[PDB]
Amino acid sequence: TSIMAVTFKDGVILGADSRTTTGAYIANRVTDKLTRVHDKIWCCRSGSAADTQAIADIVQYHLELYTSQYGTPSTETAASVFKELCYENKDNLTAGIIVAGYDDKNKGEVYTIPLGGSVHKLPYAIAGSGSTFIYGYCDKNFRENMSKEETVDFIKHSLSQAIKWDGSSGGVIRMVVLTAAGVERLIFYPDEYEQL
Amino acid sequence: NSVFSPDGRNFQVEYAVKAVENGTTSIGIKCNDGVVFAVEKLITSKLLVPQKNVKIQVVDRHIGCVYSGLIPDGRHLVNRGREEAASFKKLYKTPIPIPAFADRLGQYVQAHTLYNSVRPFGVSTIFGGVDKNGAHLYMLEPSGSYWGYKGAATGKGRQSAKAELEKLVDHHPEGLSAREAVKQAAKIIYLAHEDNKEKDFELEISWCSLSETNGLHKFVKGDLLQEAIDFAQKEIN
Amino acid sequence: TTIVGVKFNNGVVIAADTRSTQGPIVADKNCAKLHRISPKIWCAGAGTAADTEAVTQLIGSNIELHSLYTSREPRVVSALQMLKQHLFKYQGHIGAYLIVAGVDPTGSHLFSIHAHGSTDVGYYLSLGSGSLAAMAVLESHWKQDLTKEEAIKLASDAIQAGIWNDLGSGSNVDVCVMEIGKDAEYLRNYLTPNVREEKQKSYKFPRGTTAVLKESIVNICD
Amino acid sequence: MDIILGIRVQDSVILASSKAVTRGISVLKDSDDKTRQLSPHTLMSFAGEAGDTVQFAEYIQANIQLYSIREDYELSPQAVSSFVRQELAKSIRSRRPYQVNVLIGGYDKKKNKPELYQIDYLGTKVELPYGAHGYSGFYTFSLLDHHYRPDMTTEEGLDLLKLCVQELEKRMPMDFKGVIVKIVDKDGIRQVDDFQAQ
Amino acid sequence: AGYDRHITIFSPEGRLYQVEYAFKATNQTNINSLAVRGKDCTVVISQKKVPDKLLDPTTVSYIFCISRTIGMVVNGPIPDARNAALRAKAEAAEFRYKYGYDMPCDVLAKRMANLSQIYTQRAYMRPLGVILTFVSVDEELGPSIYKTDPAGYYVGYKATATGPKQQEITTNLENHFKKSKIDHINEESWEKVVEFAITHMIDALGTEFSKNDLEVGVATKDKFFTLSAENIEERLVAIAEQD
Amino acid sequence: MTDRYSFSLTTFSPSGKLGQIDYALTAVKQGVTSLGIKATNGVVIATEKKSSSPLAMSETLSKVSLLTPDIGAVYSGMGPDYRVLVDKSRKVAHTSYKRIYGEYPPTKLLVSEVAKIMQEATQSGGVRPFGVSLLIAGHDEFNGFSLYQVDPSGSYFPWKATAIGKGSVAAKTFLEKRWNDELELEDAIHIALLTLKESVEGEFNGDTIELAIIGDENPDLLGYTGIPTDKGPRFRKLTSQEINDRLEAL
Amino acid sequence: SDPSSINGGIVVAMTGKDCVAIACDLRLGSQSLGVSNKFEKIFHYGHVFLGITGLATDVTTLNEMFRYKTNLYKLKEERAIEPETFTQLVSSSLYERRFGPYFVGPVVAGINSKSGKPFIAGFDLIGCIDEAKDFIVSGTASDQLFGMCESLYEPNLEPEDLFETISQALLNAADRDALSGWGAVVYIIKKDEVVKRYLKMRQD
Amino acid sequence: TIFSPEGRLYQVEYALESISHAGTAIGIMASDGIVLAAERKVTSTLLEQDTSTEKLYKLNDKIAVAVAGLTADAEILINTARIHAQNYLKTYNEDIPVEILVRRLSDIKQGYTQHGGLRPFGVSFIYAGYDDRYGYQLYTSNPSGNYTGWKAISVGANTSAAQTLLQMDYKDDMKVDDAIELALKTLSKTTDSSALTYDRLEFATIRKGANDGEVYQKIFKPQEIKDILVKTGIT
Amino acid sequence: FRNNYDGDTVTFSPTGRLFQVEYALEAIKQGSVTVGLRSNTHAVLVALKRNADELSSYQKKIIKCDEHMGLSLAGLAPDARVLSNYLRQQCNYSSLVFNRKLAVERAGHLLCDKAQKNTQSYGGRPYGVGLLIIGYDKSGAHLLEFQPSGNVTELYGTAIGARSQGAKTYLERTLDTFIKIDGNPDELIKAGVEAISQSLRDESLTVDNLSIAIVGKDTPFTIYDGEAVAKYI
Ligand SMILES: [Mg+2]
Ligand SMILES: [Mg+2]
Ligand SMILES: [Mg+2]
Ligand SMILES: [Mg+2]
Ligand SMILES: [Mg+2]
Repeated sequence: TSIMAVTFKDGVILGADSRTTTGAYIANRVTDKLTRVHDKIWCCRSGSAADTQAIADIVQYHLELYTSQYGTPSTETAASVFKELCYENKDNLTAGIIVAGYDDKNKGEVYTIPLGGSVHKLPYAIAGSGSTFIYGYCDKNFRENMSKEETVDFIKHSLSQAIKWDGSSGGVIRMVVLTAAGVERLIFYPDEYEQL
Repeated sequence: NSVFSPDGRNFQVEYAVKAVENGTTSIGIKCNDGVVFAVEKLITSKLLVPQKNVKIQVVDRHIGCVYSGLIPDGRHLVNRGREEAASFKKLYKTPIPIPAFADRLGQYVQAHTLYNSVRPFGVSTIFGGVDKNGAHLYMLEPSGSYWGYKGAATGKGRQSAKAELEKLVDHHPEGLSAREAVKQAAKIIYLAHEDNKEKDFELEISWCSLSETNGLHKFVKGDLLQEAIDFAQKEIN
Repeated sequence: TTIVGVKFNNGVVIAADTRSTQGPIVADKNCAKLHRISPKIWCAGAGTAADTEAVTQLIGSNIELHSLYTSREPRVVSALQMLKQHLFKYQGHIGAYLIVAGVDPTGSHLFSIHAHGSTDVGYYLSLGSGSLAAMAVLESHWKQDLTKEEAIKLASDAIQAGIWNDLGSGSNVDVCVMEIGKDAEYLRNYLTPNVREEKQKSYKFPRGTTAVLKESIVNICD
Repeated sequence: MDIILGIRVQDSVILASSKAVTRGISVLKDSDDKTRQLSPHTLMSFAGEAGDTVQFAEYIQANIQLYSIREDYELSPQAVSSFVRQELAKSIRSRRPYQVNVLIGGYDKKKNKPELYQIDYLGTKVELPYGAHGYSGFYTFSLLDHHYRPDMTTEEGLDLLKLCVQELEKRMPMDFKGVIVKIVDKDGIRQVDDFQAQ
Repeated sequence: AGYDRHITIFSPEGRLYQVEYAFKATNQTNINSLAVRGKDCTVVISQKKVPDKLLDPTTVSYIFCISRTIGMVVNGPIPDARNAALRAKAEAAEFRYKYGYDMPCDVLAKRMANLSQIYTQRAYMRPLGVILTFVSVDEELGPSIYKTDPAGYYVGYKATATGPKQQEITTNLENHFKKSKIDHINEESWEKVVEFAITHMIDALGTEFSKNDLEVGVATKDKFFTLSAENIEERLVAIAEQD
Repeated sequence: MTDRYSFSLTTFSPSGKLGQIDYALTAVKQGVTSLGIKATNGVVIATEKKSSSPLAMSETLSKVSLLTPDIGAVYSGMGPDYRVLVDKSRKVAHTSYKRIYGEYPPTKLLVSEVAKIMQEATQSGGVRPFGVSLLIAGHDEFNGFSLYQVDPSGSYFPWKATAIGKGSVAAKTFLEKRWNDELELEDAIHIALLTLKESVEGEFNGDTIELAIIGDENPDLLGYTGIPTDKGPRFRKLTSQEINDRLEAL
Repeated sequence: SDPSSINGGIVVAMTGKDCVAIACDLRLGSQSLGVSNKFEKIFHYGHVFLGITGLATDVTTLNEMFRYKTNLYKLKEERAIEPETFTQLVSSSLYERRFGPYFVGPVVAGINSKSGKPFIAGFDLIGCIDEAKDFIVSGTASDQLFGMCESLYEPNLEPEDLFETISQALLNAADRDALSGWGAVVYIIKKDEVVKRYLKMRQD
Repeated sequence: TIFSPEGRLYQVEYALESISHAGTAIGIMASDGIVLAAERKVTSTLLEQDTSTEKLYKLNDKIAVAVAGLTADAEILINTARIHAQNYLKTYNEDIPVEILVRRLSDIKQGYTQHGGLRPFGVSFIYAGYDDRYGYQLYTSNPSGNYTGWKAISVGANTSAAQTLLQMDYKDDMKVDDAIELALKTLSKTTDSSALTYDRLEFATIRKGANDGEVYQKIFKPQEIKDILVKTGIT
Repeated sequence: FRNNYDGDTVTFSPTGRLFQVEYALEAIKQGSVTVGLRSNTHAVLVALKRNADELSSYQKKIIKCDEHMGLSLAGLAPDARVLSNYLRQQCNYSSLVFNRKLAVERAGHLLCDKAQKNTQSYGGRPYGVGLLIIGYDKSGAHLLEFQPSGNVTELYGTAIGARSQGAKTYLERTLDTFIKIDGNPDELIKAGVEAISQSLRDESLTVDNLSIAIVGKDTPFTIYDGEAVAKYI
């Protein structure tokens, strides 16, 4: 798995590859790793697919109940619900989640919740087995307040490198763009990103 | 309690309201960036230590609560509100919004009107504070009923207090500062005390203001209190 | 076991082989691996045989009760959510691996579920020890917008790949066709390419061949 | 290890049970009675884990004695053995199973027949003309397959038993200190106090 | 008075007095409401009375957003109303989590009526003094109105009205559907269905409304929402240019 | 929080009456008429849809309910009590029978389970009995067709034909006059319709009447083909139009 | 070691023309030591027959549990349980102990007293139903049994012939298994009568 | 469940009072069998006789009860009694002796009489059973949980009148056929209806397996009651 | 109005009164008098012990809760035992978990909350005891008055029990004088014994009669009875 979320000028973009493996077998080559827990709060999942689906499904439930009672939740509130589940259940979960969202007040935000259930607010985050190969590339190429097109390029180039090196990553690159304008789903096929 | 009268009333709750009416008068005033809370403390005897039987209570850091009626019932309600605010902050990280908190108390007070093995609360509670989107002031009756208020009063001096509050709403439709609202609270408590002029009283004021306390609940003490007392003493004569 | 699910333009098809085993030994040469969750939601399982059947019958029972309570046709997403939540709770100890396919008022649906409780969505899927043989066929011939006819052909061919190449699979092909406007059609032994040849000799014994020590009539009545 | 033998002749059931209690490299006792009377015509012998053995026996003895007084009646040997089997069957899947094997010999007064039941710690019951628990059966089953007859007298059975004890004294690695021998028939339960030198 | 007046056991006549008394509680607020079905929407109108001028008008409401798709209007005292709202929200979120699709209007209603039935049968629970009117555009059934009462009764309606002056509004509507022969308002925009509801409330009650006298909830395909004072003002003006 | 009526609310009176059960039965008496007639090859259960408002949509409220593919119910008395009893009856058919024997319960045993649920509301602490009487009609392989009544006390009785609610005495009289053991299902439906007309004040049509049968298997209602031993539900609710068809030659 | 190996034993059932047969050995052992020559492994409840192989304590316990359950069935239902129904009752009874299973291999034989159709089934220890129409095998010589049956079986055998076949299948499978044998019992089941035959076999 | 100043249990007394309105049930013990007869509560032509059992229930193969009181209360108790018989069978591998089953049921009734604030079961039983310790036995239990053994007994309506008639005609050396007659005559004499016809009766015997050495429960079908009603000369 | 409204603590009267609570309040007035008062450096409890007989002990009215805190009782004595044990536990918990002496004010709040729960629970009764609580914490000397309604008030001085109205008026009169008895234990006690005298229709106060307690700046909470009180009579 190669997954990332990047804040930019107008909001936040989430990106992921589409490969799920059991051993060296590709159980699914077209997975959608980009998961909605609210209209403009999304996450990328890494680790146990059972665990991260069970968690995401519960967060989605909490945020729907939250919205019914108290209105729209902040990204911080979403991140906090994820952390609560991950921290309190650390002994039986293998879950690394990146949370990304947009609201009008706080703009674009990114939180990363690695294995032990700690929370980290960051301008951008990378995760999954494929992420290790792009720490250098991402740290050298990321700038704050990038445009939409620049950010889409950054994720595209980053994940293509992660896919190039990590056997557990691959397939298509999916993205979700999160802004005041709405929600935009993007896809990129191997024939485009391999030629980068 | 769980008993409806032939015409849909709940006598037990109506009787609980009587305990409230019998109580010391307390008020709340909503200013342009916060809320002010004042309460009348009857001095039964010279032996009561001045300043040392604090009635107004904080919940979390940003909420004040005041009540009239059975004081212990009010404390019971504030304990619950504190558990309720902690539970919210634990899960959602953000401090509880005032409307969110209002309903928490409301549902709890309402639950005590469902079952034959329980009595309704013998208080009305005036509470509020500042959140993500401004000031809010609430009042909650023994039935669990609550609404947002521009200004609120309860207890024995309630009718005259409501009259003074209503005047302020008319003379200042364009908001009204935290510093003014404190002065005016001291005034209204003094005017409401008129009923009980046989026994002496002590004034308690607290406030939560975006600009004056940075959105935290804070007791009015020292010079600010004395200035408000002087204003009330002046305007009563 | 080889099980497949294949979406087509107006619905979804599922298919399976008919061999059950105990290690190297074939116990049932023609068992049914296609289970009903509701009339138009069907299911194929691999892994612990008792587990797939049981988890299917439990969730089928609750889905029936749901349908009655709500006055609505059962949805595939409800079957999926109940299965995955049940399987998740048991942490993989219920060894049920399932392909779940069906039609409901919202359209047609194809899902895989794994014993630890994860699910996926796709247009074609395989599971079981024959899954790689089947998937190789699926990856070779699947196209978007298959007709019903082509989908049955593709699914059947995928099962055949498991029958001939996977020792865990064999005998016959069962199919179920679920089209959006229609009754589900279950096609038991849709293919039978493994008829046992006539034996070279008859082994019927002359009567009295077996030595009998004693004998008595058994009472069934009361 | 512990020797537990049973033989059913025509009109009685005979139990024989070793007398030794050994812990480590020490024989602590050489006169141990590995038996509890459950009712006037039912006797139970036992062997297994050090504490469980007596605890289980006495627990069973308490239950049958309770039944007898409640009903003012004595349960058949078949009933006592089914009750015993079930207790062991429950035990095997409990948190800490009773590690006890038992022989139940009873005289049935209603049928006028002796009955021997062998039940291991798993709750495996079988009715037998002769039985044993532990290593002892590895010698005695074949010996009795040869020498045993269904119409033997009580005295003939005691000889058949003497033969079994002689073989075990010859071939078994441990010193079990002889057996206590008990006869169960229509007149109830009695002990033969002479066997070590009879 | 015996025990048959104080708890929900049968009276000799086979009646449950606490239930009947709970129905009388629904009218204590002196507010009337009506719901109508459009072609692809559903509209609830309710009166908004703010007697005390110390009240914040924006916090006085008997309309609730239960879920993304379901709205609820209550006739009854607010404490009981908010109890019902909270439960319904919790039921709506739980259904979605467990069964993977949004809870239908009718199914939430059935569920809430079942909860009411329990208070009708168990001694230690009092019924809630409220009538709940649920609205949505169901993905399967289209515009929907379902109403539950303290007896645990519920049913679907073409349109409905609740409150002290329930009958006046009811008969008004009964007369309309007599004329139209159909069971909804043949109209494209929800804005015109809202206008129809306000119009027919005015005739039935013989009262004019300002923008602060009314409260409006609208359900469409995939959203239920409430109107602001200004959205209502725009509706009031629109009706007045002909009527 | 907590119950202060942990004692029976149904108790014996000095004369032996169980008051609350008697009073429940009174509630059933005020209820709209429902009835059941058993034929040689079917059972019919019928009732009137007494609507609370003409603004209400009476199709959204069924008084006749499927319990299993071969068993249906109707009632007289308090509707909400019926609604929750149907839920529990559907569920108990599965939990106490189908999840055990992999087949649906025979009619008598399901009736037996419902009866138990009603009996418990008669003895348990802090509850009133159910204010309903049910008619339950079903088929099963080994007992053929049957019809049962279940009362607030938990009593059940097998009937050839009976009626409950408002005009039940007159209707039971009309049924004794008309019933025989050679009745085909269509004949029983015909009698059901006739008997119901005397009990019905207003309009009498397929929109105001509710009727269902336990007949033979409806393979068209199964939802799937290919398993020959699965033949379809015997429970069938008649449509408005089917009812009107039979009211023309009435 | 393996709980399904401690005691030994085999059960086989077959279908024929308007009949079924169920057979079992009589051995009860404790590893290498044979203890009982009389341990029968087939039981019946009404006209429904049940064989059980595996841990003998569980064989005994399941017999007592199914006697219990079928007795209650008969009282409430006012009829004897049928083979198809009983099969389901065994399955759900076994699956109820999913994570603490009985160590058994049960086999159901019988004729539906309404349809007259012969019925057999097998189960794994957790209740998974083997729905075969020819033969069902179980126990410590199950491999030997599958071999014999697959060779010896043909459909629609007359009861007198089915007897020879099932007996020959059992004997020869038993004789290749150190833990099976020691006597054998065979049931021939016709809708009207049931004959029970003890076989003569090697006693080693 | 509380005591009166008189030392009586109100609710128990009132339950007993309720039972004296239920259809009479009679049990007679003979040397070679037992008879159970009961009157159905005034019914209709439309009641399905062929599938109706309101008064006679099978507990196991050797034990049956006749009921007087609330049927729904009785089904509850019957069900536990059936379970109790099977538990015993499972534990001991012998059929439950009749008294042991009766005692247990009577203990369950006694319990409701002493703790829990629930109402008693409005039920009286006549138990008719066989075991190899006491042979044929007849017992009776009421809402108090007291139970007693009898050669002949009645419960429900008119027990006083039925008891006197049984006391008159009963003799230790009776056969079952003589007991069949006595039970039907006694019901005929105590009925509150015109004529004691088949449609108003439930009838059962516990004999000796027609011809065997075993014990057989015959629960009479409607037709057989009609036949046996003519034989004894009541048509 | 008083008729059908005093059966439990879970029913309001039509006046809005809780009669069970008011009846519990009435058991305090039945109790033997005790006085509390404080200066800035010390706080003193004075209590009139009561005997059942001339052959009997005089029952204790003063209970130690911690080194810096204790109370006197008037009303149901077993209720005082229940409440003081709770207070001892709260004092303990504070030391063990936080290494912190419990503020006398917080002790007040904890007692209040405990009493309250019994004025609202079916099946229970309210407490039937009044308590006077003295202590020295991080803000000096403190006196509290506890009523089983749950009302706790902080005072310079007070008295509860039979005829306590005398002692109260006395203290109210002497306020300005005793508040300033700083650094003098013996004078403060003297003023307490003085105060309890205004509550005697009884008699002379003897060596068996009298119970005094003190806590302060450099004095742990200490109880005086018997021969050790003679120097105050
Ligand atoms: Mg890669
Ligand atoms: Mg007020
Ligand atoms: Mg209730
Ligand atoms: Mg094997
Ligand atoms: Mg062998």
